[PDB]
This record gives sequence, structure tokens and C-alpha cells, in this order.
Amino acid sequence: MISSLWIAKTGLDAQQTNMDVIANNLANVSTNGFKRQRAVFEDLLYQTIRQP
Amino acid sequence: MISSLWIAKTGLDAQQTNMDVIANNLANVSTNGFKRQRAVFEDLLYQTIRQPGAQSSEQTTLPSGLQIGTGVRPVATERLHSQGNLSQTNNSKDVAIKGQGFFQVMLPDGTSAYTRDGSFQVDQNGQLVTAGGFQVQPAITIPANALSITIGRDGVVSVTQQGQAAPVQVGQLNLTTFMNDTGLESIGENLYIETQSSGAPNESTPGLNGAGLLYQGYVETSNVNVAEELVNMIQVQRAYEINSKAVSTTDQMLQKLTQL
Amino acid sequence: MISSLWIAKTGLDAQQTNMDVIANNLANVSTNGFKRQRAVFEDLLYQTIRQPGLQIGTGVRPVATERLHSQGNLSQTNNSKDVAIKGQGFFQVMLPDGTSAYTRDGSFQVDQNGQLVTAGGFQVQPAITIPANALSITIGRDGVVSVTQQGQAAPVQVGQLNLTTFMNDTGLESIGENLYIETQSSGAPNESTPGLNGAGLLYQGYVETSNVNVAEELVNMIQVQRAYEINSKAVSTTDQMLQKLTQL
Amino acid sequence: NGNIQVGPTGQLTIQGHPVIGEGGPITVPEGSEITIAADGTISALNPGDP
Repeated sequence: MISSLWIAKTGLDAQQTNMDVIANNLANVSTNGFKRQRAVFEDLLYQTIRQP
Repeated sequence: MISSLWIAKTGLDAQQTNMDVIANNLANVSTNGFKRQRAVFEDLLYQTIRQPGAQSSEQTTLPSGLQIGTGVRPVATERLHSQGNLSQTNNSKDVAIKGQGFFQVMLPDGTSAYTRDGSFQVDQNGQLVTAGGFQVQPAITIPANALSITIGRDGVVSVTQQGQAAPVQVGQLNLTTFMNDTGLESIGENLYIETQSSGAPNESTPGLNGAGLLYQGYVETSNVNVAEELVNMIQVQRAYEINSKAVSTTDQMLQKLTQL
Repeated sequence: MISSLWIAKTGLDAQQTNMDVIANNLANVSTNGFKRQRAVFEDLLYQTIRQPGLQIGTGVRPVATERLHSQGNLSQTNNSKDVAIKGQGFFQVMLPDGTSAYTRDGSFQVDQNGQLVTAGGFQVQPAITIPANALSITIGRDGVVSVTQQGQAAPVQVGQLNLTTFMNDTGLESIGENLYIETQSSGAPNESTPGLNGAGLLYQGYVETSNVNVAEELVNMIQVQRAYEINSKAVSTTDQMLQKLTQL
Repeated sequence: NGNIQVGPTGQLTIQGHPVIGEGGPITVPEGSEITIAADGTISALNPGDP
């Protein structure tokens, strides 16, 4: 209902994605020919209440 | 319906906007090349009533009359363009800026935006593009059978081919600098578009005129300081509680006015 | 009979209309792609009394509600079929009777014979026919819907998701189920590709949430309740004055 | 009756009767935030000016 709540909700999903990536990387330590993953994040929408 | 309630509404809106700024800063902690925001507030209107300075008693003026004011409005949110901590990822394609420059990127619609995130990729045609698929300017092209890519501190790009002990320069990575870096309009995707308050794009190679120096294998992490965010949470919560208390007091006053 | 009853009755009705608007805004706080409504009150005619200069009012009447077409927040759905709009633009959806409505709810599904439809089952135009053996559906930023098939190492282009832009977004008629139809106040539906001619971009896997701010609604409810009480008190005072008059 | 009104041309009238000061009826600078002191001193502020 509150924009801050949505922003935090996303941030939580992003950090959960980072945690899942780390867990998957650690789960494949002894496997041969493995390439560890890395997640990249970007800015979401930007409300232009007052135009810069 | 009553003035104090409008003033408290404005206060609630300002504190809520502060909370959105805090939440946006927190959600982008892991974002590379992110700059934290801070909102600035100003006073709203001030009803004149008794004019301060008007002459009473012919020879005595009236100091500080009834300047009854309205609430608060946020002026603007300004980004803190400071150098984020560099993190080593040991990659040939990650480039980090240490000074005050921006990479130029072409949107497919024809215009150009500016990004600081240096995690670059290679498309199927060999061009250096951003992780969102946008082709970085200039269109540095990487040969097919590349063995090692070296991006120097002056922005020069070299590729080591097989059978050639001398690297061949395949491009030159430039940095764009602006008069006012806060005036860039953030369109998301770590991209800024030039506005009239941010001057005009000044191209400069990395190391001269002020453009920063490019590090290979490093990424510029976000500058968000999180303990400050928690302390700002505590305030943004009490201030909102106190404004809601003012709303409640005005509500009780109006209720007793109605009931009589 | 000349009296002040009607003047306060109009006030009560205006507060009722404002409360209805607030309740509608609050009930649709979970709908995807909902624009909050604001009712505009603007007073009735005035009666002028001539001297040998003064004007008495008559009340207040609701004129028109405006829907606030700001870009709502995005929520992550993890469904490949859902697309949200970054900017100003409307999805065009064909009603069964034949007239095309316009929606911003980006939660879509594939029906039994291919075909992209909204949650209510109405088809999204142009006809975007998803193949049966599709492995992954990718909707690009510029509205290109590509479909991957097992074996082929290249995705197959299926359709383009065009956005219809109106010059006046507020004048569209809200027909009910998250659909707008063009009207004389929002004419000339301009079809464009997403990203050009002012059209918005598309984010796949995200849905656009409602625009309803909560604090405004709660404090406005407080104001509506108290103004309703005030108008009720005025009605009671007029009633007592008339009672005193009739007893003569 | 101290309900003083300002005419279109700046004349101070009470109930249509032009008020009289020390120099006669008062002429106020057309359009002005009039402030009356505790002894009757009239101060006029013209809009836009400091």
C-alpha cells in the first residue's frame, strides 16, 4: 500500500537472490568444470514528481 | 477541513517521502555504481494577518506580527556523488572509475545516456555493451579469437591475438564529465540522461581535465552508509508518530466542537 | 419553503460522494494498475438580492472525479507472462462484442489455443499466437515477443505488443473490470511501438501496482466524518428554528 | 460600526459613508494591505513592492 513497503519488498527479493547465488556457488565446490555465478542489479523506476 | 489538519498532512507527506528516500537507498546497497539520495525540505506559505513592520501608535512599529504558516514541502532530492568503495572481482570486463567521470552509452532510440556501472559484456557481434544490452560509446569492437583483453588506466583497450606478441589497440574508452552531476535525470537501469540543469557533456580521456582513472578488475560499489540509514529510520518513525499525534489532537478538538 | 435545509443537504451529499471516492480508492488498493480517484467539489448557483449587492449561496455539488495517472510502483511476480509499463501507455484489449477497450493491468495468460488474453479472458490485440511447445516466452523492452523452442538455437519472433497512447489520459471511460474505453474527451487513440513517440517501455516479470496513497485517504476520511457531523448539526439547527417558528 | 470597506478607487467607506480623517475623507492607494495601528494610524502596502 505504501511505496516504501514495495521498495523494501524488492530489496528483500534482491538480497534473497544474492543469497541463493552464494548458496549455489558453495554447493558446487567439488564439481569439475564449474563456473560460479554473479548477480548484477540495476535501478528500478524513478518517479519524476519534480523534473530535474 | 481545518488548518492544523492540513499542516499535519503536509508533515506526514514529508516524513513519508523521507521514508521512501531511505528505502530506495537501502534497496540499492548491492547495486554497483549507485549514489545515495537525500531530500531537502522547505517551509510552506505564511499567512500575513498582522503585518510585521506596520506602524502602530504613529511612531512605534509592530515587530513580528502574526506570520501563521502552513506545513512543509520537499524542495528536491539531491544525489551524493562521492567515490564508492572499490571491490576486486578479478574480471577482464569490469571497469571502475576512481574520479569524477561517466561512461557514455547509446540507447537504441538514438539518444545517449550516461552510466557509471562498469560491468561490461560482449554481444554476439563482439561489441562492448552494458549488462542491459545497451551498446557503450564508443563502439569498442573486440576481435573473435581474443586471448586477453587489457583496459589501461588511460582508457585504451588492447587485445592479445595468437601469434602476435604485441597487443593491438582496438579502441579508446572515454569519460564524460558535466558541470553539475546532480542535475542528470536518473531513468533507471543505472542510466542518467542529460538535462539543462546538468550543463552539456564534456568528453575527456581518463586522466586529464579531471576525468577519473579506469581500473580493470574492479567495480565501484554503492556509497550507501547503512548505520546512518538505521538512525534515519528511528527519526522517520518518531517524527511520523508525532505528526499522527498532532492529527489525533486536532481530531479530538473537532469532535468536541461538533458534539457540544 | 425557503429554508437552509437544502444547503446543508447538498453538503451532506458532497461528503457522502467524497467518502464513496475514498472507499473506492481503499478497496482497490490491491488491484494492479489502478489510478486513484479524486472528487472535485464546486459550488452551486448564487441568488442576488438587489439594494434600493449581496449574494446568498445554495450549496455544493460534485462536478467530476479525476483519476491520477502517475506511474505506480512495480511488484515482482516471477511469471514470464506479466508485463508492466514504464511511462504513459495503454494495452489494447478486444472485448467480445467487438469494441476495443484499454487496460493497464499487465497480468496476462495464454488461452487454450495459443493467444494472449487478460485475466478476464479477453484477447490482447494484435493476436499474439504462442506455439504449444514453447520453452520460454521473452517479451523485450520494445514489445517484441520472442519464443524459444527446443533444438533451434534462435528464438522465434511471434508478435509486437503495441501501446495505445491518448493525449488526455484522464478522460477515458472506466467501464468496470480494469478496462477503459476511449471517449470524446480522450479521442484519437494513437497506436505506437513501446519506446518511441512518447510510448512507455515494458518490464517483463513485473506488474504495476495501484496508485492509492494511504495517509491521504485516512486523513480525508477524518475530514469527511467531521464535516458530515458539522452539516448534520446545521440541519438540526434549521430543524429547531423551524419548530420554533411553527409553534406560534 | 467599524466595518470599513475599500472602494474600487480607494475611498474608505463605512456602510457607504466615506470615513473622514484629520484631512477629510481618506484616499487609499488603489489596492493595498491596510493596517490600522492602536491610535488610528493607517499603513498601506502596495502589492508586488517590497
